[PDB]
Amino acid sequence: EVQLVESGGGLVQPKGSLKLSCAASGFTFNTYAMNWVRQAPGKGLEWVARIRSKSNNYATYYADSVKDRFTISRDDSQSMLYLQMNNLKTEDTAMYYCVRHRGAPLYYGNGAWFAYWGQGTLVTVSAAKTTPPSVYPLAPGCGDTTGSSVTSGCLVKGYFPESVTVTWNSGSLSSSVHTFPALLQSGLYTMSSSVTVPSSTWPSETVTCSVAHPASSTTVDKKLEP
Amino acid sequence: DIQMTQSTSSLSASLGDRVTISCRASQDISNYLNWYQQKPDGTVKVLIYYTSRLRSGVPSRFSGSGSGTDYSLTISNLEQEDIATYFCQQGNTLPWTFGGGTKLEIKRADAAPTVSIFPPSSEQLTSGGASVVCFLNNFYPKDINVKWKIDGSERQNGVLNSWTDQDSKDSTYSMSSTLTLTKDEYERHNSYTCEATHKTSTSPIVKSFNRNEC
DNA sequence: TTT
Repeated sequence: EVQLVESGGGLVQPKGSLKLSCAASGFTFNTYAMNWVRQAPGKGLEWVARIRSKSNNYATYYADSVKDRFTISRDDSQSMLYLQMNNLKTEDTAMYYCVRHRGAPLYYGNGAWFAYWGQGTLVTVSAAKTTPPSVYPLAPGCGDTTGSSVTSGCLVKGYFPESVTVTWNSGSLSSSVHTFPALLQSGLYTMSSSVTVPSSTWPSETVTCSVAHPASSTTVDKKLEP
Repeated sequence: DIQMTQSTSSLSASLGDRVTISCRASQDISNYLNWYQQKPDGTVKVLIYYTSRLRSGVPSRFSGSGSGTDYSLTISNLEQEDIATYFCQQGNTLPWTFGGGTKLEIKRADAAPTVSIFPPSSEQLTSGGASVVCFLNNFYPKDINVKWKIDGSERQNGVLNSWTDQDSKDSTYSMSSTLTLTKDEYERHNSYTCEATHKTSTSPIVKSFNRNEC
């Protein structure tokens, strides 16, 4: 199966620089054009840049909004795509997707389209500094009990930039987890996450939230307690 | 540049419905019009290319039509897994441009929220802050009101509410409500409740704790 | 990425 794994996203100041990478596998990288496509928060998709194959002399093309600031490039030996982003602006804030172009146009048509997409890497252009999250456990106080289920949670407060990931028991519990989108309050983000389990298996059995904020190199675990 | 317009930015449909999403280009694009699906989690895949060609592995319920400037994506017999935002894209001339997207919600039967309330952690209390949290989970429709009652009085200042995207398996929503106070403010009241008002009940769903029993 |  085709895989396109983006890396390199993070916080950068206006006018600064950042290089994105994409590791491709599962197809013959050197025969395809490659693209970057982006998506500003809560907005739509925007094509950023294209680089053609070696057979087409690595011809490059850019959207007007990024021309002369961004450079797309590739290393066919390592099946890698790159985007060097310079003189960054607030409105470059977006999720950036590595995208493989459609194949042979004799079969697939001349018109451009985007056949495979990565999961994206998030780029935040902002004057504000990295701030790691305070993590607090959300446990039911001593009180009434609904026999069937218990719902526990973790509050993730006052961080910048996005994003965080919360996992419950090292990803073993997935069904009953809800992830609440982060909201920006006074320059800092807050989000929460809940998990719901059979009330037999807790507190008897253990439940832990693990909170990663890669931008601040932080991982924090809260074991949840009565 | 060629402007792509999806005049409908959102709609709601039931399972089994025909959904039609349209796309207008500012100039003739010679049928080089493609459609993508973006799941709530951000995952993008191509559905249709060259107006009507179905991508290998994509279900046949997706079809495309059109010519000139006017195109449509049709989803026949809508399925649960089709909750997503749909985008058109012209590939006739650079820069290649996308429509603004059409977000599709899928209807289900009304469902009342399961409510849970949480007192501030000792950890936070030590730091000089007090956040009380209410979860309203697995409800439909999306519209819901949460009120915070401190010793019986409504509190709105310091409240932040976050809804989940629609749940891909059962079409429900969840919401979190967080009230943040200074620890000094927290300590000077005892009863903390969040009340959920929703179309599924004539009276609110209520959860509460008392500070000096926690 | 036909010639």
